[PDB]
Amino acid sequence: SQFERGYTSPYFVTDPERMICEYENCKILLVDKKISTARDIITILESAIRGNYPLLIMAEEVEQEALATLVVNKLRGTLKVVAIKAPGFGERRSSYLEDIAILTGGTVVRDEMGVSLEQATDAVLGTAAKITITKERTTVVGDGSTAADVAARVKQIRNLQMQTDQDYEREKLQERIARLS
Repeated sequence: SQFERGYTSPYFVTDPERMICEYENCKILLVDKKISTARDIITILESAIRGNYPLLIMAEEVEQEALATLVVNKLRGTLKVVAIKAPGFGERRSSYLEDIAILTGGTVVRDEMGVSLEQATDAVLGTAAKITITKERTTVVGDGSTAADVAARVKQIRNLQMQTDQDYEREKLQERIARLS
């Protein structure tokens, strides 16, 4: 699972010489809307701190206010956190976030559909064996806990492949299968 979104602040790096952020046994917050302030996700941040978990946040955007709070807490050593923009745009962005939720055992937090952001708990968090974030790219390695779910999602993407005969879209779908494989 690799795609072309990088860290939203260079202060999130863990290796300043290489300019990369690397964490193991990392919690994953997937949000299909924007995060405007840290108040929006304070319950989630508290949970990550209570469990001493690194946290990767993927959102439509993490706005300036929230980003500044995350950076100050990271610099102080309070929070091991990194934020990226969710990959893609529109419906594709939503599809990719759901792929990553399935890989990591997380739950996409949506606008209106399901639990809202301010009332989301740590139950929505996915978990990854390893994440590596560079200036331009994100890699998520799953921890193998969702093998059946990922298998089913791959078959589902193949059925979507059968429901389109536009080659370009068949190809984007095959790339999603590769990223889940």
